[PDB]
Amino acid sequence: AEVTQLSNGIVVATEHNPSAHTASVGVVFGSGAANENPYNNGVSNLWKNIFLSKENSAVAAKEGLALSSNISRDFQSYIVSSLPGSTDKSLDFLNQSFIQQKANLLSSSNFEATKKSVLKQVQDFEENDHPNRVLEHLHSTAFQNTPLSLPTRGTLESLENLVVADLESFANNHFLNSNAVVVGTGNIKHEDLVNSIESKNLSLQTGTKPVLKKKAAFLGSEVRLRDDTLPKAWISLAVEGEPVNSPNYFVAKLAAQIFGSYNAFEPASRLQGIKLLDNIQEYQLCDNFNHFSLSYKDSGLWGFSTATRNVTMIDDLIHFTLKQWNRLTISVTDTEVERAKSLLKLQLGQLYESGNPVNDANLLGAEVLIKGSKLSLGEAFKKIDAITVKDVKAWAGKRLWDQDIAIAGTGQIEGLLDYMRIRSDMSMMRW
Amino acid sequence: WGGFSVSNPTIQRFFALHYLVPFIIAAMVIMHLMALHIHGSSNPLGITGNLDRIP
Ligand code: HEM
Ligand SMILES: CCCCCCCCCCCCCCC(=O)OCCCOP(=O)(O)OC[C@@H](O)COP(=O)(O)OCCCOC(C)=O
Repeated sequence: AEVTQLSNGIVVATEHNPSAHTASVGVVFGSGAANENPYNNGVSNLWKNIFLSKENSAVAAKEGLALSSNISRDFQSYIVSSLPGSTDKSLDFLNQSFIQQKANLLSSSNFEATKKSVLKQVQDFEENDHPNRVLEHLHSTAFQNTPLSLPTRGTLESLENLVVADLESFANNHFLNSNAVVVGTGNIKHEDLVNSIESKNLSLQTGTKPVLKKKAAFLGSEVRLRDDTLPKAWISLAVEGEPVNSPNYFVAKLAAQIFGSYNAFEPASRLQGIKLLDNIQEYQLCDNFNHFSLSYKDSGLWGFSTATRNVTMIDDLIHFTLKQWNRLTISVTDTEVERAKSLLKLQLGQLYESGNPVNDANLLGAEVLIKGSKLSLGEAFKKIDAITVKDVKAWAGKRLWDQDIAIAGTGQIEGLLDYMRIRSDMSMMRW
Repeated sequence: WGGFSVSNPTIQRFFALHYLVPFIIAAMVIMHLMALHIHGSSNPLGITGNLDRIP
């Protein structure tokens, strides 16, 4: 596809697809959980559910409109969807919710029922969803005392002390035209969207959001949440990685694809060309693992997550996995690098060429907000095809060899050994 | 003594006894460590140590 950006006072981006049967229109702001403090942690999660509340959604469903929203660390989104010949109504609804009249939504009755609904989501998340809350605690110890540590949903202790005035203060400082991108995906022409905006003289708020004092800093650390009543052990482990607008962005993504993802109960996942699986399958040390490479405006993370029921062989799983990471600096084969090139292109093709216009609106707005434009998928494939074996060794010797780590765990983790027995496995030194 | 006083038979047998017994001590030390492995060591507080262990 082909993107098209403009600036008439308002930044308008679009990605037309004539094959789609729908159209999405929305606005993406360049502020998220990393632009908050510990006192108001969760105020962006309440704006999501106020936008999706029942009396607001009822007004939309009478004209054939569906609503969505998403809160992350670096951005926030508010999308409206419609049939292709009804995109003029999508913009009017968005006009009387952000540019005008966001006081009818913050009434007393609408704010108390919404608050009670959010306190029950975050409570069930902390007691039932173990893989995702251990990955949240990883961000909280790795980036402690910096903005990138705060959870995106909020906490139960900070949510209870939020009143209406906290919602209005956060909007005056962040929902600004200088911090906003208007997006359009699916079956919508680029020129029909901009002329519709020019015929209304819209302006959210002018600009100059706050300054954000501290930068993100990685600290080697651990946090353990032991619970012997649960039936598994959930563990995550990472080093410091690459931010966006880094030269090593795609080299870190390719090195995670070398070790990849595993499911013990799927037969075809046991046959992948991954050397680590010859050690794990002898005694069945885990149920699943997945390797990630996450990237933000200021820093990143590189590592893996696992879940297991073999609570007596945890130390052999962590040991064998970290000995394969060492091979990226010493001994990594040309065959392993060509496999990972092909599967990474398939992974990026499914993410960017899905059918949903709502997913494409979130990717487009976040990219334009953070580098001014969007890289094509044909240009990204050429960068991936130009990575050599020497490039992986240079990246790993800087980022992996003899470097500090962050750890988080929950469940039956008595068999997870101390920090320094694990820190020592990051360098071979039988060498 | 091997005779009627501390004499040459006494000194020659004391040296041969003296080389042996250090090797009997080495076997009592192995048995000593085996009895420590089944319950482990104690601690200066005198309570259980199974809640906080390091390698
Ligand atoms: C060649 C002589 C000996 C050797 C090599 C030896 C070796 C050891 C070692 C390595 C330990 C574990 C670490 C420690 O507790 O310091 C230990 C513990 C112990 N030894 Fe010895 N030992 C010897 C003689 C003795 C003697 C003569 C006694 C008592 C009459 C004794 C009684 C104990 C006890 C009660 C413990 C356990 C202490 C505790 O866990 O609190 N050992 N020994
Ligand atoms: C007729 C009955 C016996 C027949 C054969 C019995 C074989 C003995 C051990 C076989 C069983 C091993 C499996 C575990 C078990 O249940 O037994 C414990 C073995 C003895 O452990 P340990 O040697 O006291 O360790 C004690 C540790 O400190 C390791 O020992 P280390 O200090 O390295 O010792 C070397 C020092 C001197 O040794 C010499 C010269 O003999």
